[PDB]
Amino acid sequence: VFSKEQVQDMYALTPMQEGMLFHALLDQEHNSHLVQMSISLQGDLDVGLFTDSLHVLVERYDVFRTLFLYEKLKQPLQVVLKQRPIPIEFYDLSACDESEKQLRYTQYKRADQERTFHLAKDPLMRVALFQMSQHDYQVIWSFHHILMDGWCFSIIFDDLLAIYLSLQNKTALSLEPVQPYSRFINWLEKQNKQAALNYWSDYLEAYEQKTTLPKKEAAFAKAFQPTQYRFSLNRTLTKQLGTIASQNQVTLSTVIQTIWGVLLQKYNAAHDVLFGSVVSGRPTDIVGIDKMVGLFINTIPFRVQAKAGQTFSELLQAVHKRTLQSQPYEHVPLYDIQTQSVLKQELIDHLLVIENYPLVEALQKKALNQQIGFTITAVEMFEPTNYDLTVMVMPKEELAFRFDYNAALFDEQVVQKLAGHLQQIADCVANNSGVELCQIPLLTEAETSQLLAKRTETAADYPAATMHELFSRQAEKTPEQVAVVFADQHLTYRELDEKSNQLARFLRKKGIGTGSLVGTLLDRSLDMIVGILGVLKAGGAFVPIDPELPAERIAYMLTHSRVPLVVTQNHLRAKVTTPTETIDINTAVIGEESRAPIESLNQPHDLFYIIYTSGTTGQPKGVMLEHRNMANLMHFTFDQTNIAFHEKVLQYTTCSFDVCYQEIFSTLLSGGQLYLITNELRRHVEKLFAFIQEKQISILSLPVSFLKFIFNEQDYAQSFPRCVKHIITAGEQLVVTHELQKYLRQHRVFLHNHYGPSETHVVTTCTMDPGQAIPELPPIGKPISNTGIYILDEGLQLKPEGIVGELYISGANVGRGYLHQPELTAEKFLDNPYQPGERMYRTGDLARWLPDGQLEFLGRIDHQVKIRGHRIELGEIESRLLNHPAIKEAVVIDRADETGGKFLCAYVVLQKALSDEEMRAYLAQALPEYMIPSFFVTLERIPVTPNGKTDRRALPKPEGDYVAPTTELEQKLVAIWEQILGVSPIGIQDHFFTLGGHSLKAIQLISRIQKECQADVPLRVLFEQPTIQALAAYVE
Amino acid sequence: ESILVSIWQNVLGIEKIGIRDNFYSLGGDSIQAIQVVARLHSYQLKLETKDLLNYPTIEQVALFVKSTTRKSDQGIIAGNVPLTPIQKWFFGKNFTNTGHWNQSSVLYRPEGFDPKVIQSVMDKIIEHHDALRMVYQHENGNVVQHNRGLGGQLYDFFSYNLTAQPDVQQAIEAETQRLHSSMNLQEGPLVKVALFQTLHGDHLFLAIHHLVVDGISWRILFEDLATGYAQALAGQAISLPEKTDSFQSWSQWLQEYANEADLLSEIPYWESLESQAKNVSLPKDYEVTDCKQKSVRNMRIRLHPEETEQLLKHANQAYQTEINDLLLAALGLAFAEWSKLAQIVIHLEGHGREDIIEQANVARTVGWFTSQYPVLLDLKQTAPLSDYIKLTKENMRKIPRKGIGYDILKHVTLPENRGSLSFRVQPEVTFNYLGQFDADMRTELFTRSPYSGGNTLGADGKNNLSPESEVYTALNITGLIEGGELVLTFSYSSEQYREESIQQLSQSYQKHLLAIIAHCTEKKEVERTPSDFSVKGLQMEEMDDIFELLANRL
Ligand SMILES: *P(=O)(O)OCC(C)(C)[C@@H](O)C(=O)NCCC(=O)NCCNC(=O)Cc1ccc(C2=C3CC[C@@H](OC(=O)NCCNC(=O)CCNC(=O)[C@H](O)C(C)(C)COP(*)(=O)O)CCC[C@H]3C(C)=NN2)cc1
Repeated sequence: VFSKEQVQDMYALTPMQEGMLFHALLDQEHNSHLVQMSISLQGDLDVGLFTDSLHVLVERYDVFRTLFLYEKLKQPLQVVLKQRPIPIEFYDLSACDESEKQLRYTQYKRADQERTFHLAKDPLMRVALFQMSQHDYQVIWSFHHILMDGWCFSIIFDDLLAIYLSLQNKTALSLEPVQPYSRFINWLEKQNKQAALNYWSDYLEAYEQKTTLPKKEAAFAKAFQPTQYRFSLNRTLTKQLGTIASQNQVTLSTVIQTIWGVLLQKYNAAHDVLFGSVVSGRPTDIVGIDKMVGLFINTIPFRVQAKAGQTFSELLQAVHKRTLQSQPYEHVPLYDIQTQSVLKQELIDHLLVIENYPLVEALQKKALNQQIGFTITAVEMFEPTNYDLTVMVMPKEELAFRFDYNAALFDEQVVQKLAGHLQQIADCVANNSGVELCQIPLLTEAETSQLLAKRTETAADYPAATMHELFSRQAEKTPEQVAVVFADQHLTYRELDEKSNQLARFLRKKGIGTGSLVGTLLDRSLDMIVGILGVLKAGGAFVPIDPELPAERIAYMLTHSRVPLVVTQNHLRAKVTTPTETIDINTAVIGEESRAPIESLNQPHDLFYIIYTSGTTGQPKGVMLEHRNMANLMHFTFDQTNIAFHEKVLQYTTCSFDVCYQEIFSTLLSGGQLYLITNELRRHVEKLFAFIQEKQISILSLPVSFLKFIFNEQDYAQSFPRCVKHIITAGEQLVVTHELQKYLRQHRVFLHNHYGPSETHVVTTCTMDPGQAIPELPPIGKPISNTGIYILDEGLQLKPEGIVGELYISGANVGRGYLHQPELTAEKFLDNPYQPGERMYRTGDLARWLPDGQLEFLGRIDHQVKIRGHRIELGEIESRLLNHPAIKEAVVIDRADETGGKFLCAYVVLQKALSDEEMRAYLAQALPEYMIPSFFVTLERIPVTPNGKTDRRALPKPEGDYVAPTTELEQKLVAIWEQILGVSPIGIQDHFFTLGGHSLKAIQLISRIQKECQADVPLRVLFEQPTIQALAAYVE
Repeated sequence: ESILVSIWQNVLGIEKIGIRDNFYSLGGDSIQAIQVVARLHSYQLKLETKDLLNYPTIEQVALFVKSTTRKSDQGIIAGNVPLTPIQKWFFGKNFTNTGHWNQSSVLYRPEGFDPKVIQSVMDKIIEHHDALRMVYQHENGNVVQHNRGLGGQLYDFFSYNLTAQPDVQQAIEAETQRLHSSMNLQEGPLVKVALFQTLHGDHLFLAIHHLVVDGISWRILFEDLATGYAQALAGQAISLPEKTDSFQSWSQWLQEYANEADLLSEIPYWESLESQAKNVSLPKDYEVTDCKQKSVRNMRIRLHPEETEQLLKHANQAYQTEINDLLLAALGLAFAEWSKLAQIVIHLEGHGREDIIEQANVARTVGWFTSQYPVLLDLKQTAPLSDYIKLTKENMRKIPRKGIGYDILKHVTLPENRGSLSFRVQPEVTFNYLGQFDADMRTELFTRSPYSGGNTLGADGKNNLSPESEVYTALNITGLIEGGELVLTFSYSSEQYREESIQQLSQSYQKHLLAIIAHCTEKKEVERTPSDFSVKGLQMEEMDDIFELLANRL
């Protein structure tokens, strides 16, 4: 029975034991709150004496006679009993058959790992002895994870053996007093806890981007299936990292942690990374602490950050400084350190622990020192693995790494490549200390040559001719066919060719040499196609001077281009502002000029085409292209996809932009028929539907936004002719709705989702899904013929598949430069290191190679949203908006507050009148908290930039009830919740995380509820929802 | 010094180490740093491993090596001393005739007490204990202490033969009373030594002014005098123990502590006392405003040896009390029966030398350390005696530190720093339990004189306070053990109470203390209380909740 005499003393839990008791009560989804130590002891141990020596050990330590009382108290307590004998089970198996011994042993050990300790009842240690053979004893210890860390066992077993040597030889004891853990409590009380938390709140300041490593699947379960991948660095490398440490005057542990930082910088891409170091939170300030048994071991956020040009030595010192400065405050529990971060619970997700002294060969090290009857001959330990990855490191003659990894979430190929990259970092850093943090390569040569396979596959032997000859070599094949039609009037291929010859001859007589530029201020009309091709047979760069644009920007295009001549119709000439002659294409002299061809002096590299665009910089950019670029793209388009002689193809896009002056030649060079929309009708979707009905258009071009918009006219899309077969699209990061999937499926449409930035060439990568189910955010695609897509870091170094970086585009699909501000050519263009002598163009787009070999799209790096941990893919928010049936048209944008802090926002057009909180609640079901728009504005229509992309800079920035102090749902339940929280009155169903609450309050809450509400309610209930009504089902 | 360099040579396995070398270049690590510090301790040097890691080079780290224990000063200290709380209380109270406010004792040695030996021991004992030379100088209209060197006249010496006088006792009484009045606090000896020779041997009268001694300092002085006397009488040079931290430095540290946050955090408790003590008021038989010390009568009650021995050895165990908790719970019931007050404020003297200053060592330091703190006792809940002893026991542990902070806040701390305090609880009842009355009778080399008479060191010292000084406490209560009997002494003015009313109080004390001894010794089990468990802030209702709850868990 119990009588009050048995309790020695009682204590408040230390913060570490609060951490473990929180865990052991909340995280009961698994049973392994337990450590198991398995030891083998060859020689002849004496069973009785060893059994006695364990009881003397339990009487000696107050820790081992602690029980933890928590169920109904004001506060959890330790309670220490003067006697609490732990179970010792002895088994003799000497007579058993060898397979039966090893079976019965392994069964017992596995059952022991699965049996839980009740913190208020069971003695929190177990021992079993197995006598194998006659001289081959084994012992299994297990203790609760709340008593002490694994390392304390090296103290405990030294006490045990001293007791056993005593009890055998009959000698009295030599053991020193037990160093009291209360001494560390008084020191935790001595430290200024506010100044400590303030330090970490200063260390974690710039922590926007949360670190990750690539996980095979989302964390759908906490149930581990551990595996261990272990590897070592060679002798020559392991002595070299020690030398590097000595020369830079840092510990070797700081070399290893800096190499691991550089890895986590090249994974991801960020110059700012954080991971858990594990620290023995034993302050040197306290006496006897290396012989003190208890939970001292703690995890702290190690945080490596670099500047762009920083050399490894400079980072290595900056890390050294940071770790020496952190050393005072490392006793602060991680759950307090987490409280100061913007990320809270999510802050750390893997560990890197460096072990100069493992438990093996510190426990086993005793051997020669004592005459005890036996030699300890293995020790193995099982522990609660808390994180999906732990990197162990053991500095030895070979630096032995061991990744304790959850094989549920890491592909073994991920872990294997991780080990190869970790060695290749170490190799570079060791061969020369001064190398930068860029230009350290990750890749092994196998993956280097694999990535350099992408440039060499998809090579092509295409004929790469000058451009207008290829139209000629088509018009000769079927001249009588109708080439172009506008309004209700058309040209044949012969007429188009002859009219082009007329214009070209006349332009050449007007002095157009092929290297010159000629403007094309022309309506989207038969004369305009003749314009383009005639200027092209004059050889010139046909400048796409869009007559719809305001006169000031047109004047800029004219003047900045220094153009000698322009081809126009008459009525547009009000927009001309320059010392320039102007060819009225209707002039009678052009009708009198010869229709026959003229001798081509052109060459494939000559200056073919120019474009001006919208942009982030103020001055028009002035792109330029060469004939060889069209040659390569056109052959790819024509031979590897389809446009055909019978196809009625719209030039469905405005002349100002990249796709328009490729969809044209894509029709002529394949022999199709071009239809031109009367451009006012291009603004009238209902009339576009009518036009397509009247003209039976069979191949389509849609801007990404235009494709977001068209299929919301659900009745017109139902009324749509079934003649459609292919859609071409461009512009970044298309959103596909399930509705528009249905409308593609209805007509088995070949959606060619091309991509490509206008300066390299108009497209360079391709996706299609004619029958297969389409992703809601379609990938970029494959690289096309004779192009090298690459992903490179700021050192121009490759980086491994499945990891993000800047997209670089190379091959035949690359312009000459920019026309003016020409050193922007040096900022944007380079010679490719990986195809020496091929031109290459730096996009600022973030992109990734996928497992299937497609490229994947992450948006422009200057636009990179990184809100509160998350590299949020904005298209998902738009997807959940546009898939909501009550929404027609909606847009999500990055906006900044009055401090400059970023916040998500949405602009919405509805199907019907409703309370907007309904669609906010729909997103609150469909989206995590970090990616629902912070606020919403509702509108009649969303305008666009004339390229069709929404004018986010023009759209106006937004601007701009549940309390329950006297309106209880159930009086007792809410009043108790208020009395527990204490800091404020509480709302009708107020949220504990919006209130910023913490785990210690949560345990005090549940333990109050257990007596004050009498609800036998799982603590998991409070971590599912803080909504107070949940208790009503439990109290009834 | 180069000890540290040789310890790097050992722990970093390296010869010919350069004088400038860097710990991390030498191949060091935190595992070597802890071993370096664990090595220096064998030379009695302490170094922080944190400092070794931050300053990785020989000389930078050597500038922060410290000795593993502080050496207290060996010199003849001198100069100014700040008035400590009880000294400033003494000069504040402004007694008539303040110079004659002494403590004294008379020693005896049957085989004689040779004059020149004791003079040489006095020369040493006064040179070594750097407080017995104080001078109080009344400069600028305050009082300022000055502690002075070997300026001569360290003590005042006299020798007399009484063997020729038919009444030895009256002769020594008359001359010791004559010595007491000669104290000058200004520029004169505070120590008066007189040697009386008698037919059965020699006696030593010591008188020392109360501003520089207390009970513990008398235990120090007697054992250092006995050691010096033995040394000189055998013949060797006098070697007294090592001087702990001198009273000057204690005063300076107490000035510097008196304004720290640690002390000021006691203000909510002493506020919670004073605000609750305000109206508590002892009845009197006669209203008289002040009385001179000659009006102090006293009377005594004695426990028999068997009941005393039950008290000292057995009766504590039933509640893990200290002796004081039982003597106070009896005083509580005695006031409850005699006055029928509901609440009473009793002033307790503490021994004063608490670990208030972390570096400070004071066990060998001579001076007036006594602290005064009030204790409010409940008399309301007196009915179930088992629960009244637990209440009284708990009060003594609830009191911050051991009350040393109260007098510092009253007399030393800066007057804007101390907030709500309104120090208006004057002494009315004062209590002090002396232990064995054996500060004197604890070495065979001499013994307490039979002739001590009115010159004793305790409460029954008639002579050491001026007859014309004022009675600063209405009732003064002291216990001591003599001959194994506990003797409780009640000192009171015969102008404020009549003898039959204090005889009531002292008999009503005796019955209630014998009740508490019987109760706590007949009770077979032990009942601990919340102050026994390391839970900071445990309460009775909660402690019995947890002891029900463990009985339901197990
Ligand atoms: P609310 O927010 O919900 O509340 C939060 C909680 C409580 C609910 C919960 O989420 C929470 O945060 N806490 C509990 C769960 C949790 O997430 N853990 C955080 C709490 N702290 C931890 O316990 C973290 C932790 C758990 C488990 C491991 C594992 C280890 C152990 C690591 C490693 O330890 C060692 O023994 N070796 C360390 C290195 N050697 C040392 O001894 C220290 C180094 N320095 C020293 O001082 C040395 O001692 C020397 C030799 C004296 C000198 O060295 P010099 O200074 O360099 C061993 C490896 C085993 C690990 C594995 C694989 N499993 N777990 C780690 C951390």
